Amino acid sequence: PIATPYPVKEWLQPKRYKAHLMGTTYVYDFPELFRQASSSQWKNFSADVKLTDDFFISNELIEDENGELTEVEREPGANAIGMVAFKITVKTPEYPRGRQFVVVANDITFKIGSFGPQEDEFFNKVTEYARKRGIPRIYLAANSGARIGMAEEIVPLFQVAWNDAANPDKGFQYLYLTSEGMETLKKFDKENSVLTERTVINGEERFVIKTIIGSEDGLGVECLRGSGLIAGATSRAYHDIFTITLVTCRSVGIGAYLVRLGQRAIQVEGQPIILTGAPAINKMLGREVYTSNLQLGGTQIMYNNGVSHLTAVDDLAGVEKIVEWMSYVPAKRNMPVPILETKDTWDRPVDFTPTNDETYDVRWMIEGRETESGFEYGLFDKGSFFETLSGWAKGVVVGRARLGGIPLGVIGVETRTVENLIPADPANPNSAETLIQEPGQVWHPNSAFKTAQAINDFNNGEQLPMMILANWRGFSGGQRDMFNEVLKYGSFIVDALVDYKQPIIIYIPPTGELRGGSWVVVDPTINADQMEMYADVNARAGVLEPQGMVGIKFRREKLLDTMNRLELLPIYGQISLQFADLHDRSSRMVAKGVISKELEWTEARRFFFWRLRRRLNEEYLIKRLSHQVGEASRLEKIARIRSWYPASVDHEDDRQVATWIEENYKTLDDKLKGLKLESFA
Amino acid sequence: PIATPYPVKEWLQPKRYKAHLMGTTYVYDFPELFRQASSSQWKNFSADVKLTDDFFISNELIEDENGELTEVEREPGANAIGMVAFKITVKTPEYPRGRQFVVVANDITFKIGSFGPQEDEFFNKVTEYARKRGIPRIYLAANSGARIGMAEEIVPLFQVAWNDAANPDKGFQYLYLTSEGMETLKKFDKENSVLTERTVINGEERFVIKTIIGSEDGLGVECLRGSGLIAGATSRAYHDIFTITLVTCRSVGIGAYLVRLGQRAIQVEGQPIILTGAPAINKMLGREVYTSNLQLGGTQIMYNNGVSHLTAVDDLAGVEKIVEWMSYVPAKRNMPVPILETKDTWDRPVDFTPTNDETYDVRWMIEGRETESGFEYGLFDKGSFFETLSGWAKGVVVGRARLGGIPLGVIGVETRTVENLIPADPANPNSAETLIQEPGQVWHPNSAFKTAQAINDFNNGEQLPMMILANWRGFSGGQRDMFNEVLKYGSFIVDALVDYKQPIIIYIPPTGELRGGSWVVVDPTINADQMEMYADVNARAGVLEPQGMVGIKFRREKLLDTMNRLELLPIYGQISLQFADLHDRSSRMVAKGVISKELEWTEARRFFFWRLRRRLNEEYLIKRLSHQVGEASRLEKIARIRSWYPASVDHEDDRQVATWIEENYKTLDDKLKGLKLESFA
Repeated sequence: PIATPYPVKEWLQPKRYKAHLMGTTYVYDFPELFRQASSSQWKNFSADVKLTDDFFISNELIEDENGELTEVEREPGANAIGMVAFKITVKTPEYPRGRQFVVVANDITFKIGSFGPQEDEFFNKVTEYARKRGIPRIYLAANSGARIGMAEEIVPLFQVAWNDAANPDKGFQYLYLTSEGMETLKKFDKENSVLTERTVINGEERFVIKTIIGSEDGLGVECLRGSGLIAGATSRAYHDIFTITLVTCRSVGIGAYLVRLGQRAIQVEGQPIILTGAPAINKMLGREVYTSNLQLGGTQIMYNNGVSHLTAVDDLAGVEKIVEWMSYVPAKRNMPVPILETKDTWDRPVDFTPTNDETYDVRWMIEGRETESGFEYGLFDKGSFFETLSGWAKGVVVGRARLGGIPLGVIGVETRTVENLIPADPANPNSAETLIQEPGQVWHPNSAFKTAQAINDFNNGEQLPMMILANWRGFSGGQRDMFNEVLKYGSFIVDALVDYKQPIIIYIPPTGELRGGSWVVVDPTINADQMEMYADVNARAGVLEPQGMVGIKFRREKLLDTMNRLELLPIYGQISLQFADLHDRSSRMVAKGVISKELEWTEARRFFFWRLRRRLNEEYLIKRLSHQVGEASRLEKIARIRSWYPASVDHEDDRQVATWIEENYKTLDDKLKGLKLESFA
Repeated sequence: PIATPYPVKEWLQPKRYKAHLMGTTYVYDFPELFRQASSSQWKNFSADVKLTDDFFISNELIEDENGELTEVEREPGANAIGMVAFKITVKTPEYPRGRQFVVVANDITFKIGSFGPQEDEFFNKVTEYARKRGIPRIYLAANSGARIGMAEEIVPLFQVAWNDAANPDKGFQYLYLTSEGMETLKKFDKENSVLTERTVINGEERFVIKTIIGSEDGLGVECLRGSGLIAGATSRAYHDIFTITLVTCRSVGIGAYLVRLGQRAIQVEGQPIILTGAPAINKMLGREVYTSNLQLGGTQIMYNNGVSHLTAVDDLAGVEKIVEWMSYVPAKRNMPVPILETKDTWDRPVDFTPTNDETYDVRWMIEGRETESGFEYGLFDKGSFFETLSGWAKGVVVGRARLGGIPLGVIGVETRTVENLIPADPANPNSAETLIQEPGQVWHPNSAFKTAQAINDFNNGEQLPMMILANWRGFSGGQRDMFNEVLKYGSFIVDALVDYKQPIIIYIPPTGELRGGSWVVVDPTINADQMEMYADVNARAGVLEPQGMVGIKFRREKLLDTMNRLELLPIYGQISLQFADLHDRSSRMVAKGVISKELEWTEARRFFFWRLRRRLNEEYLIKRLSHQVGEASRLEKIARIRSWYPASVDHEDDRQVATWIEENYKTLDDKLKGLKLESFA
């Protein structure tokens, strides 16, 4: 370009051009995209607020002399390795005074963003930097896998001992170096570049090379070690801090695993996530079966897979989604979940309501619906629903939302039948596109896996409370789903609930129900420390459904003896059905003690807001106590805390209890730090 | 039966006959099967030893007045509920003075082994009993799922308000009870058996029933709560003690999940593991698609699935396998792994050896092979290999074995191509039997899942050390395997290694190799506290295979410039191949520091035996220290321990170090309990 208004960036730094040819943003320009995305966040929150450039700070991070990371302000394009990181401090709606996180990214312009020892070491270091501070770690993937290479200093001077110099095409005994070669390597001190064994034949002394080590670093196994290091570090980071990855360009080998090990991933359209490229695979099969890497790791694979939680039209869209996703996450590990109250106040009834004889989108109960006669509010704050894994097992709906400002994870059941279309295997001339019918209100291995996955992603890193609008008839006991290990995935759900560290609410919606196999995997007894269950007065629950129940406890013989009240078998059968259905009522549930309370959908939002708020407050107190006697059970900890509540306070009153605790934080604090004399032993 | 030599058991206890008709052993007879199985164990160990009946004790367990479990010696068939348990103390070869464990079992003769509140409470109690003591919990499944029922006291006296008594077949307004009914229930105090609303029409007062609670317990939701309780308890037990389940008869609903939640399961042939029976499902689809429950949960499903770790021809076979499986497990949580040295001494070379140009069964390298010219010993003790999950992802071989007596978990790679035959979906007239070719030395989602699963089952409960004969070219990057989430399963492997608490050995066999994607997921840096890697001098490892490497770093243009040594392209290409292959040598691995040592297959058994023994000894010392300062890193803990070794002891000598530690346990002990003065704060 010639004669441009401002300095041609791609010229001041040719790398920028190189990255763009690659179809991805230049690593050093990414911080700017976060600023823009952060500005948009504010614009949406309060279109009035005037933002200052000091609301967003990006300090690059590099290793010093001691190999320790420090914030430096240098000029872009100076990175000595193919990995860069930035520490970002930004004021957001959830955290007006600022929140921090780190961004790690490959430099696609540096040796094609390969993963070499130095990059892996830097990556691991940055990951540990984040973990220590409890800060999120955002990773921007744009690489070509582990770095490779050969000992280039041996290729120009290696001699081969043939079967006969006359016929080179008759094989070769081995490979060696002449005294001249052994000397050349010595002139560069590159002697350790090869393991040889000096021997002489009917001529001169030929140094047989038994192993080539190479002079340059990052050629073979040393790169694979670095790969494992960061893979395990990432696996570890997922249980410690909020981890997320944006595939801004190709992500290969260790690159792909890193995406999955971070769990939460946003894939930019057209940017493949692959293990082995199409070319290499086509060669392995001989036939040209694959055309583009997008067939192996494109969004039609990973988004449909659940490896990719979301897709983005472009990098900036990816960054916006990342920032939006963080708006529900604590500034750092163990800090209170970020409360962000919007226009939609907690005090209001729930409008949209399901009908027993009318198809509906669960999302309407969650976020609400937009009808002609105005907007119908849902259970959660208007516009607060952030769906994820929306392309995988559509049988269940998972996302983040806010309840009067309180952020939480949500799981809803998709009642409408799912048309899961499975592509054909290009490597199998016989493979045929298959359509899988997935009935609603029913768990399948994929929807069960997704359910378990959502719970763990809510718990780990996000540390969010959760609500499940439980409405499943059970798992599929069919042959195919059983053969496909639906039991393993169903069990993952139990495992994930056992591990949950925040308040959990299980609630069966108005037209909802819970039967045999389903109730089991979501019962409050699984994790009595965090789980509570509620059933709408219009919900249903029982081991079996009416039809099945009557077919066991109400046979024909019992229909007759009962037929002595006033042929008329068809109508009398309905008497049986309704009879059984009279057992599956929330009232029985309360009488039996399997739920905390029966509720009314319209009043659900008001009830849960105060209930959740009350619990978050008591939880906070329970933790503050957990650090002293360390030998008291949750029961003993909450009992002592509730003994502090003023006698006139009704422990059953969520609003009162929450209101009192929030007015006496300091008072409660002094009390806690007054149990120091329980230093004891 | 009439005139029998001894008392007819099935008569003294008709239940025994009932259980047999059911095709399963009578719960109270099971203890006898463990005795017989335990006797066989000895017979195999030392055919000489004379056993006394006091080597096996079985004390039934029941709840007392306070609901606490105690050992009682009553007469069989007295169980008040449909769940029974026994505490077994038995002297075994691994533990001559005795080892203990509990056995929980449904009583198929008691209300068809349904799961009622009382049974779930007893089950949970027994599970917690085991966990507290760190003792294994064996579960014998024979049930019909959660217990169901209706309020039988309401079916004979409920009246229905029709549209018109003249035409009963015109619907009904609701259901009510007359003053007589409301009085009948009051005569039995069964008033809380129904929620009614007294109202009067143009006649008499009819009590409209809005909800039926029932008088008898265990009818609906209260059974589902109990189900969740034991499911979560089992999920928890798996990470605490050794859990195993034997499906001795049908296992339904909560029954099925309990099998999977315990993880380790042995399925008796013909005993289905199902969620919903065929009948109920056929009705749901209208068409008679399923004939037997074995199509839904038979061994051809669960054994092929991996839900069932093993199959057994009969109950006694199941019990024998259970006992055999426990012979590698500690008497209780945190006790040393049981050492059981047999005839096959540690001091001997490894006979069977793989050939680069000859198909072989990995099992031969593990346990050895039986040839005409005598027996060829393998790496592990002869006859010590106990394969599990042998019916699932045959691409990998997992089992338990002994190394000179030391029990450990083993993972080997199946090189021979697998012919995975997948049955057709009976519910899909289009479904067709499909054959899946699974190439050897390659990870597929199923073999990756199995690998991760084995690691966790080795770690949890079994607390065993582990060795992986790593020999994989990588994961399948194809479209189908990628679409099938091979990345998720590959990551499970990393996660499982991070969690491993015992010494781990990764070793690439003679003709074995490890490339790019594979090395990553098994590198020692993943868990440096427990992992160590070794490569046979005849092994190979690199980011890419020779073929792929040359196709990137050795193009035609480089072949020419190198062709100036002495058309002849085909033979010169081979020069490239061999050139690259000279980089993937164990020697480079050592030079680069990615492995601890290169080894010789024949000497592997000698080396690993002392290495493992040495490590188990140092680990023991590290733990003993971990309980005091609680702020020292593994590095600081082992360094202090190694500073105690006599100056003349060579820290690198596994045999010496192990031999010294074993001779100074008490001396080391005094030292440890001499750091009490490091009570400090």
